[PDB]
Amino acid sequence: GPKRGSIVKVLRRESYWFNDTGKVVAVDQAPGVRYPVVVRFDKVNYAGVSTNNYSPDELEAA
Amino acid sequence: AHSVKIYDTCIGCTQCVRACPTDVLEMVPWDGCKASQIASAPRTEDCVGCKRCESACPTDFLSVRVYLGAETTRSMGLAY
Amino acid sequence: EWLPGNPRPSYLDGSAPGDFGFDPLGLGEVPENLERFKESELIHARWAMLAVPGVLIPEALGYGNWVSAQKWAATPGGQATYLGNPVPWGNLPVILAIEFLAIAFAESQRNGEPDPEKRKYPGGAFDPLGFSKGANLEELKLKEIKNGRLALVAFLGFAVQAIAYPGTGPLENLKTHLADPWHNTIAHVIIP
Amino acid sequence: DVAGLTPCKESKGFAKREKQEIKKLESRLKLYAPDSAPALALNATIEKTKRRFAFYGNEGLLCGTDGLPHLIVDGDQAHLGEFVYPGLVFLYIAGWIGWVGRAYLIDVRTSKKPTEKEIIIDVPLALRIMSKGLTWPVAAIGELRSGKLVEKSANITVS
Amino acid sequence: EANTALTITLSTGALLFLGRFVFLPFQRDNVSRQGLPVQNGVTHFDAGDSRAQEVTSFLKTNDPAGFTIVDVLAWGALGHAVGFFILATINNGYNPQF
Amino acid sequence: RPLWLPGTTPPAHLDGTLAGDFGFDPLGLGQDPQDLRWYVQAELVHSRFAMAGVAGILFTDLLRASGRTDIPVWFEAGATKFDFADTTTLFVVQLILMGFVETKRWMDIVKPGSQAAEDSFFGFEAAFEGLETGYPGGPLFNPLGFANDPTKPQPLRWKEIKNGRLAMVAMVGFMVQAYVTKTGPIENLLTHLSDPVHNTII
Amino acid sequence: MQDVKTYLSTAPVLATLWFGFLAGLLIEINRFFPDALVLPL
Ligand SMILES: CC(/C=C/C=C(C)/C=C/[C@@]12O[C@]1(C)C[C@@H](O)CC2(C)C)=C\C=C\C=C(C)\C=C\C=C(C)\C=C\[C@@]12O[C@]1(C)C[C@@H](O)CC2(C)C
Ligand SMILES: CC1=C(/C=C/C(C)=C/C=C/C(C)=C/C=C/C=C(C)/C=C/C=C(C)/C=C/C2=C(C)CCCC2(C)C)C(C)(C)CCC1
Ligand SMILES: CC1=C(/C=C/C(C)=C/C=C/C(C)=C/C=C/C=C(C)/C=C/C=C(C)/C=C/C2=C(C)CCCC2(C)C)C(C)(C)CCC1
Ligand SMILES: CC1=C(/C=C/C(C)=C/C=C/C(C)=C/C=C/C=C(C)/C=C/C=C(C)/C=C/C2=C(C)CCCC2(C)C)C(C)(C)CCC1
Repeated sequence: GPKRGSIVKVLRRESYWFNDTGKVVAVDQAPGVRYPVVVRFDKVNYAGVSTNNYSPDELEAA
Repeated sequence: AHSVKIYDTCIGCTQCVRACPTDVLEMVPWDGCKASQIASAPRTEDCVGCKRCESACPTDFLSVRVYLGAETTRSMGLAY
Repeated sequence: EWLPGNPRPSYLDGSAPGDFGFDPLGLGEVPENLERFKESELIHARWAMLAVPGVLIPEALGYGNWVSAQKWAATPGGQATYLGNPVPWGNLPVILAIEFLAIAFAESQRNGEPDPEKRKYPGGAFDPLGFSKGANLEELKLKEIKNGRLALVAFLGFAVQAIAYPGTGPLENLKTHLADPWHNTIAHVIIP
Repeated sequence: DVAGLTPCKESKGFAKREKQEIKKLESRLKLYAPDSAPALALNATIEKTKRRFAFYGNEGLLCGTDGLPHLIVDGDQAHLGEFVYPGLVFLYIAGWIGWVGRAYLIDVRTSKKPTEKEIIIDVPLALRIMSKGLTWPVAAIGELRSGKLVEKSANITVS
Repeated sequence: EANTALTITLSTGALLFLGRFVFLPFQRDNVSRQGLPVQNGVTHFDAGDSRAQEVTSFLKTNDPAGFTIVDVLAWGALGHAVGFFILATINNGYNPQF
Repeated sequence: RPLWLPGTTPPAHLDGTLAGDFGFDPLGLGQDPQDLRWYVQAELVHSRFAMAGVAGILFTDLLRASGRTDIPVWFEAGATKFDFADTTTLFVVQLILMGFVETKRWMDIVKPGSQAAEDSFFGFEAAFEGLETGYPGGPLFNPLGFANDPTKPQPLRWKEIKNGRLAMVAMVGFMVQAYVTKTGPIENLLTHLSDPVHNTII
Repeated sequence: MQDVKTYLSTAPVLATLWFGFLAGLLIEINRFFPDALVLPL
């Protein structure tokens, strides 16, 4: 998917970080992974976590 | 009789099944996230609605969802 | 060019007659809206051009006031005319009847036209002098528009003056002006 | 005048609202000696009451059928000292507060630990911004004209 | 005195003239534009209604312009309305002006 | 160059070559390009109008003190004086007149072509200024051709606003003094010179 | 001394200092300009 350390903006409609930016950590390049991109945000959600994984077609704005 | 569901976003944290105090959720081989693990709810006839499962999955919104349905004796948590 | 130097919008390129590029509110942004607006402006301009002599003449000749010339209602009688002779068939119901019917027929006739050019420029039995046959035509349209907008502004002035100065017409206001130009002016209704 | 209220320096019900209070204060006063702290305090209170009642009549407030001032918050030029004149200075102060707070937030947000700089203020920067916040309208309108006032990529989501 | 038999017949005749002659193409085109009430994509009759059926046995006419009986009814109703609105007014005499 | 405070720390949005520059922008008022290219013109017109107001305020009260005419005081001239026409009529006429000039100045500020005149004067009626900012020219504005050269009008362009700022503060002083002393300004100055250590702010 | 300044830079301490200064200001104004209902300007 996208490059490491790239700043991407989310499009997942049911995400706490929708329309927010975050820097990729490490996208897994396995053959059958459905949500390989891993992005960490600088603001926790209602549960307190700041890292989440998306699919490459689910978030991109650069 | 409540309806548990496991959507295809579980990263195999195994916390859902560790937290459920009724032996309802169990791990299952399913390739695709990292470790070919996924959750599974075969024993939904025993869930009381504790929602300890949902309070553990560290996914974006959630990957295990409990929907409260018809009430019975097992699900009401009665001992009398 | 209503503002020397200022550019024009993507729809006010000056092709149309009487076009200068005035659209600060952005009304003609939509094409069909602009196409209807042009015809509506032409109709208003022609009606005001007809109206202006209709108010300026009878005050000096038939001795009316263009707001008392319509006051003869609510009181049986009135119906004055050019020399002042009463029109015997000028009873308000039977005069409003034909005032409605004739204009309704005329408008329902004009409404039936697909061609916009023939819509705002009919011709035929409306140009029975060959004024627009092949001679200078865009210049004639420009003269028509430049007089029509001035007539519109003049009638707006009529209607605001007749309200600011009740019970009078826009001709005695000229005499009030030339009685004391430096004391009798708009600065009385604006700044009381 | 307006709203059927008479001016206060002619209201025959203001005289009573003054003399009754004065007489109550004097009844309180007659329980001490004229050279004791209670008597001095009461005389000060009476002088303050007189100074207060001899200011409303001179200002131009309209009293009621019960002898009490009534504020005409209308825009009336003869009464601008009741709502719009103090309202303008209040709006000035409140815009000042809001603008300097917004600017402090904007500046802090681009730092290392912005959440740390909100429980532990950095007084130099805050003071700088408070000082510069005197001409806030000339800055707010300038930020509006320059398209720097609002965002467009807001993070609201509803599934 | 306000005579009636002539004023209301003049009103009805005027509005019948207006309906049959000057507004008939406008009325026809505006009716054909928004033809039939439709629910969920199909008219009431076809959605199933023994009582949403137009009555052509009442609409079959012969006027060269297609002036059915319901058009006459409507335009004559408007004519009588305007006629009585004129009649009721000219019997009092007033002065409600500026 | 010298600045307003010797502990300079000069700002960045204004560096040099600007007429009357002293690095005085502590409140970061004009930091954007539009802000500076607008505030220069604002200060120009303000300085000029305040200089005109000063020249119309001083002379009158000065000659009236020294006994030359019987004109009224500055805070009394426009104040309820039926002189030639209704005051409101004059206000409206002044607005209608100033419109046709402020619009031209605005046009030249935003899109700097407005020099050509109108009414068939497309020919030998061009305004020959061509400056960097709102400095007009031509016999209608600069008849004697005094603004000769660029890159050395800085002395005169400096003098203009260095006098205009003084005129502005002088005008504010006139207003506040004639409002709190209820007296003429040169009368104020003379009563001050009577005994300075006793005629101060209340 | 640096940590003392950091502690004095806390939210409750700055809050109470600001509100106390403001209370003193308003109290002095009301002791010198009492019974203000209409702005005399
Ligand atoms: C133009 C002006 C006055 C013009 C007066 C005129 C025309 C007078 C006209 C009249 O007298 C006549 C002719 C005749 C009378 O019959 C009629 C009247 C009408 C009475 C005053 C400007 C007055 C302008 C003033 C006083 C400006 C002061 C600015 C200061 C002190 C500093 C400002 C800052 O911008 C900086 C420099 C840096 C920022 O960081 C900080 C801040 C503060 C924002
Ligand atoms: C005049 C008057 C009146 C009236 C009033 C009114 C009617 C008003 C209106 C108003 C309005 C209708 C409003 C509007 C709104 C607004 C908007 C729309 C916007 C918003 C704002 C903003 C945005 C701001 C900003 C800011 C600042 C500036 C500062 C700081 C804070 C903040 C940031 C917030 C009365 C009678 C009372 C009285 C007399 C006078
Ligand atoms: C055949 C023919 C013809 C004829 C026709 C006719 C003759 C017609 C008539 C028509 C008519 C004759 C009609 C009528 C109608 C009526 C109606 C339709 C009515 C209604 C009414 C109403 C509705 C009323 C109401 C009311 C009431 C009741 C009470 C009061 C109020 C009111 C008024 C509202 C012709 C020649 C043309 C041509 C050829 C053929
Ligand atoms: C000089 C002097 C004085 C005075 C003082 C001062 C300087 C002060 C000022 C200040 C002031 C005097 C202020 C106050 C005022 C205020 C007011 C009077 C207001 C009221 C009103 C209002 C507040 C209303 C309310 C409302 C409503 C109802 C609705 C909503 C909105 C609002 C909230 C706005 C004295 C007497 C001591 C003594 C002598 C000297």
